[PDB]
Amino acid sequence: TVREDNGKLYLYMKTIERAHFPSKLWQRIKLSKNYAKALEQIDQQLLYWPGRQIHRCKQRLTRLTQYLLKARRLALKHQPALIPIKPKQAHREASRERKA
Amino acid sequence: QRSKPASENVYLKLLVKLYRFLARRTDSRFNKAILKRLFQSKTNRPPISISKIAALTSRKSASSQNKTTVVVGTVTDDERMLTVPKLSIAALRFTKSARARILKAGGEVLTLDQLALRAPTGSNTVLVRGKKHA
Amino acid sequence: VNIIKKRTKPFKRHQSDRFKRVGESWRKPRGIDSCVRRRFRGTISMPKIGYGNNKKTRYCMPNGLKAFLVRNVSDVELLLMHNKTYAAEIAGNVSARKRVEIVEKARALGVKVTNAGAKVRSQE
Amino acid sequence: AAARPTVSIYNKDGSVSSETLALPFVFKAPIRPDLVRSVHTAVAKNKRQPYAVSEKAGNMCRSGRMFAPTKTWRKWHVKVNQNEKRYAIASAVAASGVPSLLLARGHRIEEIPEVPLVVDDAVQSFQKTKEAVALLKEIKAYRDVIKVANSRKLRAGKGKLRNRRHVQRRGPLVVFNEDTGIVKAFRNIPGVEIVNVRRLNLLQLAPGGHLGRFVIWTKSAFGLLDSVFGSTTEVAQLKKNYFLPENIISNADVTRLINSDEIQSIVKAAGPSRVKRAHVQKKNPLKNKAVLSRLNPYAKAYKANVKINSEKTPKAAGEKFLSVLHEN
RNA sequence: AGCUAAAUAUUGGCGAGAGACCGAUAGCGAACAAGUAGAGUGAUCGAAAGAUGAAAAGAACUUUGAAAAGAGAGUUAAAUAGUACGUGAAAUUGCUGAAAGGGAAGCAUUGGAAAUCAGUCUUACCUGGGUGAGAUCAGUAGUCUCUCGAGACUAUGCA
RNA sequence: UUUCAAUGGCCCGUCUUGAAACACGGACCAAGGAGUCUAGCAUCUAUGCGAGUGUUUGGGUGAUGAAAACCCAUCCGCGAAGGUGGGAACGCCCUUGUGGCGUGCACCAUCGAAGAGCAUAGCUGUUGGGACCCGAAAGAUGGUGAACCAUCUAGUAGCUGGUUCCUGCCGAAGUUUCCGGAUAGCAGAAACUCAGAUCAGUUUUAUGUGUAAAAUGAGAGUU
RNA sequence: UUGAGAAGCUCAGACGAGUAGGCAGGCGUGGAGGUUUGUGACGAAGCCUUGGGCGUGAGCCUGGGUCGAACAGCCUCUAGUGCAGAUCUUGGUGGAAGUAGC
RNA sequence: GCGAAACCACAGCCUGGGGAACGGGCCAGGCAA
RNA sequence: AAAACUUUCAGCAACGGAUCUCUUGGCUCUCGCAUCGAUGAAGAACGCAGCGAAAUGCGAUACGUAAUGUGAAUUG
Repeated sequence: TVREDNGKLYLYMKTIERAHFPSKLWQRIKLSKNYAKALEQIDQQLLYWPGRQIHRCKQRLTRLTQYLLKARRLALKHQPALIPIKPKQAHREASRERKA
Repeated sequence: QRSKPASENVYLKLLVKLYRFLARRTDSRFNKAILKRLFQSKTNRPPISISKIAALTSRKSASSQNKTTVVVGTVTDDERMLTVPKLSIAALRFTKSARARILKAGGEVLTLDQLALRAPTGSNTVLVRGKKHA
Repeated sequence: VNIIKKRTKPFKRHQSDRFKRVGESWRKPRGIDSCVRRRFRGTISMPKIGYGNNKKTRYCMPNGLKAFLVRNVSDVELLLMHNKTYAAEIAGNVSARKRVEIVEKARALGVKVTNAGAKVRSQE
Repeated sequence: AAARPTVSIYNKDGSVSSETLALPFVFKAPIRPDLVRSVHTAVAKNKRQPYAVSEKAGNMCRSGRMFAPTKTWRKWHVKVNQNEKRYAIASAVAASGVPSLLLARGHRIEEIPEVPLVVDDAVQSFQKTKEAVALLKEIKAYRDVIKVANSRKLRAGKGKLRNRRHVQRRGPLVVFNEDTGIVKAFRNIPGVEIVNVRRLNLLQLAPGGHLGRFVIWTKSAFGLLDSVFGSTTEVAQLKKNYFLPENIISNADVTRLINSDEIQSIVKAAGPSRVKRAHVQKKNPLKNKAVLSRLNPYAKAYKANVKINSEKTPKAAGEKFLSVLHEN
């Protein structure tokens, strides 16, 4: 699988021969920022794996990058805050006003 | 009609999964027959005794050679007969008394999965059934 | 494959309009001489399997997305790879605190939130 | 059935030890989610108390006798054959060694060094619950206890009005062999249940009916597993005449059975996984000229109209035929 | 002719622990003044009735009214909690606004009209250069956990 | 959403009746409200074991509810007391295919004379038990001042009224025949054997309207 | 070509009345063991509302208003579990009616 | 001024025909303010 | 045709007390124990508080005294 950890997409892999040791089960490697080099990394690491399995990892790497991109652009723009609404202060101010 | 077992033995839903593939991807009638009988109820699968199997392989002209008897169902023993002959048997289940008696004096016992990897097409196998009347 | 429905109007119970003890939930009329059960003219319709919608369109909102109920912010993360077909419905009891955490996370994830403007208020 | 011959014993400090134990025969027994369910289903009705109404006290009348007065002689306890109970519990023990069925039950064992998790006999001599937390945090099993602590909600509904106030998950299970202070060490740790090897309980190895409770064996308890359950050939010394179940199949991995050479070398050809749609539409041979060529490899050369006249047409009519035609 | 422990019973009495039990039309007839009021010459029969709020802070005071009460005003997080007190549903009734209203109404289809909500989004992508950067990059130097190299970092330069 | 315009639509449930006609029950709203609990029997399915089978009378035991779990001694219950052909499956082929040669399960024909249960759980059925819910004067015992009260009592019913959510599939019979019934039939549900085999609210051909042997169709027959 | 919840995916054709009755899959309520490292004073449950949706349907999800302390999705266990009727029980409330009338 | 009970599916122009009453609802009609 | 009256829908106020939440109550099972009276019991009546409406408590030593404790509250 491909899942991000603090702004960096890592490739997590497990094998049958490490399935009985939960601590050391998931070998992890780091995928580079260059998208073209990222895909060469997946193939040279997921090689001779089923084409289905390498297919799903590339999609996730694609779909995770678009997440990281969107997280960046939203930070750049000065998007509005979302100050919530309280049902107790709204009521108390509604009653105190009417009396005023 | 019957195309899904009523059972919930999870390993019988793996045995059927093996013989659903074999039945539809080979031209043998042994597989199409085996798959059908993996669907049958517990009532329709009678126990087949060891002595009845021993008589069938060593029947008339004998000449047992090394044919493998295959039955879907248990294979209970028969203490009423002392000398069991050499037998290769495949079945869903054995009884600990029977399986020891086959193993101790003669050949070996097999499950339906070990027969398939040896004779996927039913190659030189006797497919028997127990007495249904009961 | 567009979102097309075989019927808009709901199925109301027969005579549910006349009475108030009679609920509008559809109940099959089992009356032996019931002419409305007998499918006469001027009567009401009745649910049939013939009214089912396209199996590639069942559960689909008019904009093509299927509603998906996210309780917390963990749930909004797993819609990372189905954002083009599912829309993160926010549960009704999720507080305004976590409600913003769900909407801000879902905005960057790329998924569509259906009730993103509930109990909250923007500030510039 | 070939799997993982040896397991490694972890000391108090958390470091592995050079000693090892052969994986007990019980840890290969069949895993049966249906059989554990229909046994836990029964065995869980065995600590029930009877309830009823006052026999002295129709159904529709206010202050009336409700239909069918609840009667204390209802069936409260359900019988299961012992060999069904041992099978459901040998299966329950087998499924506690498979890490997947532990995560899939909700156990936070993503950092546990090894499954089945075995410690040495020094854990049985603990005295203080600081020590158990000391050990748990060096085996990285404390994630389970920190999960259960955060999961301590208040019950939903009229249960909490009935001495059933709180709810929470189930933590790790510590299976010991001798009581010398382990039972009073770990017990206050939320969720952590301690049960002896010789009296393993299905409500504690298959809670909720679901297989795969996280068990933390000890070395003395693990070594007794070969004697409390037995083997498929020998017999448990402690359970008389009891042999572990024998399965329907040996190799439970079907995809290996099917995708092996010994089968894939004899199957006939392979069809497509999805067959393309042939004749999706019906095109009229008359209306469409291209479909006509598909069906009529003659329509290219017809020349239907032919001049069979303007060649001195021999007017043919019998004179007597005309006479009988123009009569009466 | 006679006695005699323990093993056994237990809708009562003295206490105790629990429950996949009922949750105020239920569970006892009784969650409270419950065999209580009340009914019956009598024997007997026999109910209805739980919840302001954290705290009473239970509404001073002014005013109108014979009072009862009302209006100001106060307390409170809130009086859409004011002792007719938790939430306050339906039936049902009054006021207002709306449209409609030749012995019914009623609903169903199709619209129209009035009234009102559904939801809006060019914006990003790609490419070009410059400018400063950083690092998963150094013809680079160290530590940590793993299994040479795979991670997390700490310097240092930004090719 | 309200309203209007055009087209429409006899009050619902029960019971009755082919059908209605009906006669009933319905002022309105909320809440309560009726196949349940249990022992026995048989069936189907699931599971464990299998010539066996069943720990829970009881004993051992259970430090973290200890009425759970776990373990087994002596009984006991229920079981246990040969050829011929057609045949499932397989092999050998070999003019291959076609078929033959075989080996022949379950079983059926024939001639004849190599045990399959036990236990648990479910489903449906049936018999009892207050027995789906409601409704018939009671009667008896014992009391109170012909009357009245309390219990036995969940006394009695072929009858009356009612019996509660959705969709999908199949779907009769509505009556022969003997005689309140056993049959049958229709519908299913299972197990079988065959389409190279039989059939048909069929039609012809022809022999003497019946019978027997061509077309038109459909796979047909059993338990 | 990624389409192995093999209980999946895919392809083709015909078909669709229904009482008695037979079979199957589901929806909903109270509580029970497991679970969601679930929701909740930044508002649970409930309630109303011509707000928006989902399902053939039983039903479900959500917005707003009230509200104030609990609750739920999923897998199984379980039962005092689903109402329009019973001249049904209990409570409430109308027309009749400001009528009979006093 | 003090104030019920009974009753209540819902209503209420007929004309005819509407086969089984049909008029209290259906169709032709008039009426319908 | 507007008003009046009749009708539907919405707002608001009454009316009603369902729903939801709980709960010093009920029911059910298990467990331990052995204890009334002529030395006046059970029951009943009349009394009694700095004031009690019921309600408990108490007996002219009356909402109790002695004694052993606890150690500063009763509480409208």
